[PDB]
Amino acid sequence: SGAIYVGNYRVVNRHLATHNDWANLVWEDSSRDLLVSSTTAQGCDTIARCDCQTGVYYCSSRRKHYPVSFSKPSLIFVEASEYYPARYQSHLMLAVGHSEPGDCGGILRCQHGVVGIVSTGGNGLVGFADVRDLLWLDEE
Ligand SMILES: CC(=O)N1c2ccccc2C[C@@H]1C(=O)N1CCC[C@H](C(N)=O)C1
Ligand SMILES: [Zn+2]
Repeated sequence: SGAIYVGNYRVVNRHLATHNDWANLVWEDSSRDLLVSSTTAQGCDTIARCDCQTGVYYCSSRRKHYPVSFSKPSLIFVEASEYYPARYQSHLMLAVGHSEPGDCGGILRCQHGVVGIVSTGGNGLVGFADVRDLLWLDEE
């Protein structure tokens, strides 16, 4: 579990969004596993606007932050789960690292701010949903 809090927006994994997130929906994309809802209180996270390929992510199943190298956001096949059928997820970045069910939502950060959140895992790989292209998160 986990979310990004920037301005009056809350960014969560779409498959973990609550019924209340849907009532307060701003934008969602099933193909990216992302959902953004509106908030009343202003948040303090800064979104990275860069092409960094190295950063640090939080792994809740280890209670540890790990430094990683990660691939550029791309269209990657994700096996069927209880949340989605087998499909290509877009804007996904992979790193060699640990992730297990329950780790989604952990933040991936570089020197510029938040890059994305954990969205996939298994087989010694961890996948992050990129948020750096969502320029509108920085306004209104
Ligand atoms: C590490 C982790 O999150 N997982 C994992 C790991 C090891 C074995 C199985 C899993 C399931 C789960 C995972 O990858 N997803 C289930 C939730 C939705 C995700 C998506 N973006 O489509 C896919
Ligand atoms: Zn960066």
